[PDB]
Amino acid sequence: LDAELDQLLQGHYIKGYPKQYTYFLEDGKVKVSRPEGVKIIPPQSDRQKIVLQAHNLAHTGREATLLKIANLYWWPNMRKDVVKQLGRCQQCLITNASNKASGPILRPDRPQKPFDKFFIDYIGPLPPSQGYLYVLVVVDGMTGFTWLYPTKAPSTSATVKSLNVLTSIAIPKVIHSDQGAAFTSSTFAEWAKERGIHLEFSTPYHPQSSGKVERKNSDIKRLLTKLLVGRPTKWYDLLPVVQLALNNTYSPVLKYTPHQLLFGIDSNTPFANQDTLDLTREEELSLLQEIRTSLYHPSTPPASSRSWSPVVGQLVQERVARPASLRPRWHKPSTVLKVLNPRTVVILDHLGNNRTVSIDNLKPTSHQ
Amino acid sequence: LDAELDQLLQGHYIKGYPKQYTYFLEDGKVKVSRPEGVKIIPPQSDRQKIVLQAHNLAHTGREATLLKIANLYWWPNMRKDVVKQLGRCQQCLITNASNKASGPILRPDRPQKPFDKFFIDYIGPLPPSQGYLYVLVVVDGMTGFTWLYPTKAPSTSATVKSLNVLTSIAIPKVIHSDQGAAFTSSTFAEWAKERGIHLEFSTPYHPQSSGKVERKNSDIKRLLTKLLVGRPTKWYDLLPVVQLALNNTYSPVLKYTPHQLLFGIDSNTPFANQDTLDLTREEELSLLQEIRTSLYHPSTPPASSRSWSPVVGQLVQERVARPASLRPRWHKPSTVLKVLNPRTVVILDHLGNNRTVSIDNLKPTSHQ
Amino acid sequence: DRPQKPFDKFFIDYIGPLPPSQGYLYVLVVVDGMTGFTWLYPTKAPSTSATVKSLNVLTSIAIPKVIHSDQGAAFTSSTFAEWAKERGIHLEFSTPYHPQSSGKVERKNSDIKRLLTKLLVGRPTKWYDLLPVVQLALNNTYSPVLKYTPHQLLFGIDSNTPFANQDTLDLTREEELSLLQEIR
Amino acid sequence: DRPQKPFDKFFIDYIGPLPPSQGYLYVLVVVDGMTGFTWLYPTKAPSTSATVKSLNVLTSIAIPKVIHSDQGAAFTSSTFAEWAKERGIHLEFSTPYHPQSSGKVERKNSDIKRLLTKLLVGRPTKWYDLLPVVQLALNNTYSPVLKYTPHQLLFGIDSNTPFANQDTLDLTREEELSLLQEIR
DNA sequence: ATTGTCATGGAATTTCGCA
DNA sequence: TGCGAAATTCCATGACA
DNA sequence: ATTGTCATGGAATTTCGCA
DNA sequence: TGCGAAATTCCATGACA
Ligand SMILES: O=C1c2ccc(O)c(O)c2C(=O)N1Cc1cccc(Cl)c1F
Ligand SMILES: O=C1c2ccc(O)c(O)c2C(=O)N1Cc1cccc(Cl)c1F
Ligand SMILES: [Mg+2]
Ligand SMILES: [Mg+2]
Ligand SMILES: [Mg+2]
Ligand SMILES: [Mg+2]
Ligand SMILES: [Zn+2]
Ligand SMILES: [Zn+2]
Repeated sequence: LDAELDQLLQGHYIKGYPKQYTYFLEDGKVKVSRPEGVKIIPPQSDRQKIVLQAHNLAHTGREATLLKIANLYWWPNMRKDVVKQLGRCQQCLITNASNKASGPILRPDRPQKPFDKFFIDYIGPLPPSQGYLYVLVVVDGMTGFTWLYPTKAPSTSATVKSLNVLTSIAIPKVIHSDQGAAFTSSTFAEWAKERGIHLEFSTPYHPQSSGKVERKNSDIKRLLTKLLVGRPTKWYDLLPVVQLALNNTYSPVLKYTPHQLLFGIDSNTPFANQDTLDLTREEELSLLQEIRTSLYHPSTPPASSRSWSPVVGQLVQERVARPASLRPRWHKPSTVLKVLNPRTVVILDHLGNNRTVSIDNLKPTSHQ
Repeated sequence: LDAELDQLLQGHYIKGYPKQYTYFLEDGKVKVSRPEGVKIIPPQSDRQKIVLQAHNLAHTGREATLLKIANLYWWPNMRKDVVKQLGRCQQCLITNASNKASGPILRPDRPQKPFDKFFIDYIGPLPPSQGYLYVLVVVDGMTGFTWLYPTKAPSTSATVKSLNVLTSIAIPKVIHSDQGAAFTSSTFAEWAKERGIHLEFSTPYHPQSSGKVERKNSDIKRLLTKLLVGRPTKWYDLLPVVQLALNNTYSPVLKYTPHQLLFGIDSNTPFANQDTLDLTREEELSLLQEIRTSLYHPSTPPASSRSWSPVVGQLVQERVARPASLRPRWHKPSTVLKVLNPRTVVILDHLGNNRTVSIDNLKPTSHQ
Repeated sequence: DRPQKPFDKFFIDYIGPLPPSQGYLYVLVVVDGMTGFTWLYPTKAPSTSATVKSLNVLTSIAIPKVIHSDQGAAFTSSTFAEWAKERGIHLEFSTPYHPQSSGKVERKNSDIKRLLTKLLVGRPTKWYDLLPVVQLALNNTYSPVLKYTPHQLLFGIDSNTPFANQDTLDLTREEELSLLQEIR
Repeated sequence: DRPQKPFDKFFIDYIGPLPPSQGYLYVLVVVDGMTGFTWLYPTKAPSTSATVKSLNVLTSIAIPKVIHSDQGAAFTSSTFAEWAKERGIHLEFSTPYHPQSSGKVERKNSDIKRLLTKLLVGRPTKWYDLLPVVQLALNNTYSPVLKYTPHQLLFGIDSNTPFANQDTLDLTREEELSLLQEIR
């Protein structure tokens, strides 16, 4: 503070104050003639207060804060002090946006077999058709084969009714869902334990994680819309049609329809493929086993030039889910406990709980 | 049709049916042994019906439709017929998504002078503060200098009250706004003609066009949020503070605050810049004229690898504004009358009106 | 002549009336000829209407080239014919009083009747809820003649619910005793 | 000593009471010393409270180093002093009965009084709505002594509303006749 | 008849202090 | 005429009912 | 304790028919 | 062993409360 600046005025050299400048006194204050002009050099014991008043004018970041300070002051390594303050401003840390993108998305392996993994989800509310407002959508991971059920609500109870009917055909090893009320209930947990079905949940507020079924939702709405053009939106009666229509549609990249991936032979639908007319069912089935293993699988895309990837022990902040008007979009900083994979982490959260969270719902806390 | 295929069966060459294949008859139908298998060659008079039944199963695009047809049929240039049908399917054309991006954005020149152009807009509804729910935001194009007014509604009448107060300072040549109810009313038109102010409107549903003010809205909400952290959202009393705080904040790229761009000298606010303390006001003003003309101006970014740009007379479709559940997201095809600039067009619309529309609210009609 | 495939032929039939369960009285039985895969639908009557409603569910999953049946009223109605023609399904009838399927199918239909009976005793009223578990059972049952279950032939994979206990299917002395008493 | 700048000194004063217009009785007058730029605020009273409310609007646009005033009650109150101290504004008073500004300011204040009078005749009740147009007039008026209008000195540009008719500012024989009659 | 914008904080690049 | 560190500039990211 | 996906239609690239 | 055209494959774009 005053020891340093005293020591300076008498022309002896202090580390950080370049020797080639003349450091006078005037109006009771230490000054210096820098090429930009004459600036006051405050004592070190004053600096934090100054940086703070400058930052507080509009809660500005590094440069915009520095430019205020530089108007009146100079001292060695100003930005280090500015940055020290930014890293401690609660208000800035939880309100500002990130400017680092997520690391590139994972492309999980396709389930190996039909019934290994189901992805389920609700669409709706839709315009009321026959008293029905929602659709339960069930998508077999491996095949894409899809089942549709009209419900009155997206409830556990309507889920259970529908899946009792579906599972008459087969029991899946795993059912993946998002964290909707209907799937996370204890009743639904029981329903699945009762059948040796494992329940797997998306990280919260991250529908991409149910990508398989969400994407099928798009096709379902898109075909429903086309069929309803210029008619009243009476969709209930079309579910069966849409289900069958989609289950028998080719994926151009795969060259197979979901029905074919499931059964290895077309049923009596229009334009049935007849290429295995001469094989025995058994010959057919082992051609299907071959087709199933050799399907195109996409790869992890290039990282963007400014992504971040979570490191164990890093300070990171979870996005507020449904942030009120004029309230911060981020939670207080929290720590990465475990890196589950490069897009998924466990954090020690804003209360004191463990949360498994998508990297897309996180930012790295700025300034460390 | 039958002339062609008859002519063919007897082994004479028809253009389009390669000679090296054997074209027999069987079960009353013309067939051919192609490497993929034996396929029926329908008569030409049957083809449109076939392509149509195949397309109609799930309103599939080119490949997915072709793959159905190829299961049973072969003929010369199948995809040309498939594409002919896709270009005539109303339902597909108005429901499908585009897969061509817009051309790169324009960066309009900065207004030359303060008061040349105002950008105005509403923020809200906000949580009620003193009976107020909205904020009128007025941003001087050239300087960024911003005025804030709390209103009870985003009405013409509250706009006029506020602008009567603002224009006590100066009258702007132009006021740019979006097409909100408050700005498009005949009352507001009169209010502006009365003062020789020209009204300029954004293309509809395209807030980027009010980018100048929208961007300032972000800063306004962001500073309001920080100031309100852990307090009840009593924002009315902060407008003045926020206004002044922002008008005196540096833009790191410019190295000037909006107040400086407007007045060429800081007022008695904290950390006032003092570099022109020794110039006469007149010397100061011509330094300001110099500073104003030399400000950083950004440029049109690279086009994405798959953008389109409108050509006069092209078929294009305007995005439906607020599309009902299960209804098409696109309007019927319409024609580009005039290319106003490469991001703006006049089209002969879905009724019979002329509409000036942003390229971002258009897709090029597929298959021509 | 070409080998037999799944969806080549569905064999359908009604079983009932049964004691009412959740309002239902009958079971429409559909068995795929090639695989022996069974689907079961509860109905309120052996009518064309109930058949159509039920087959509309199934035929939105897969459509048979041929439906085979006895000359039941529901199946010989002209509505049922119109329905089938609409879906390009050929209808096929066994001559009256002489019901013929195929050994595989007959044996399957037998298993169904027996397994039903075994569970509608003790709880003659709770069968509606059990139809799912019955089908899984029937479809994960090993076939003597083929090396495979219907599940396996239909989907070309093992099942997550194998029924490793090829089961009794016969009535214990207790069940013969309270079934020969309840049906009196 | 350093040249004079805008915001160096604001000169403030009350004009009134006037006939009520939209509920208002007075005008707070603020004139920038360097430029002669004028801001006008209608108030209901010459109180510290009305002054503060009005200056809070102005000082959210720009803050003067110094406010100069006569020893009016509103300005010499300790609330008004607390207000100014809070904003780092030095307060400055002319000695009682001896009001001094600067020639530029005095002339400006004169123009304001005269131009007001000229418009509050015929419509002594509609002045509230006219305050905007008065300011534009005053601020786009050519200054004999400087080559420039206040607009130009404040913003360093020409204005989109120049008042090319350096105007009468004097009362026509009709207005002297119905002002020497209405004020009786 | 019109048209994106700019605070942000790591990283990349330049300039500074000294020799 | 060159080094290590500070300062400045660059610029992708994201949010403006 | 978990993780994006895939129809689409121009363009780029390969294959086909013929010589 | 090479050409012009058709066929196939590539892949950016955008939408799944
Ligand atoms: O925002 C939700 C959402 C929220 C909660 C749910 O339970 C749920 O099912 C959904 C849901 O489908 N989306 C749509 C969506 C938006 C953006 C990207 C993707 Cl992949 C996407 F599916
Ligand atoms: O969606 C609107 C909108 C709609 C209608 C209005 O009248 C209006 O003012 C706005 C508005 O501010 N946004 C927010 C917004 C969304 C996406 C991009 C940009 Cl630049 C952006 F400003
Ligand atoms: Mg959901
Ligand atoms: Mg969803
Ligand atoms: Mg708006
Ligand atoms: Mg807006
Ligand atoms: Zn802050
Ligand atoms: Zn279509």
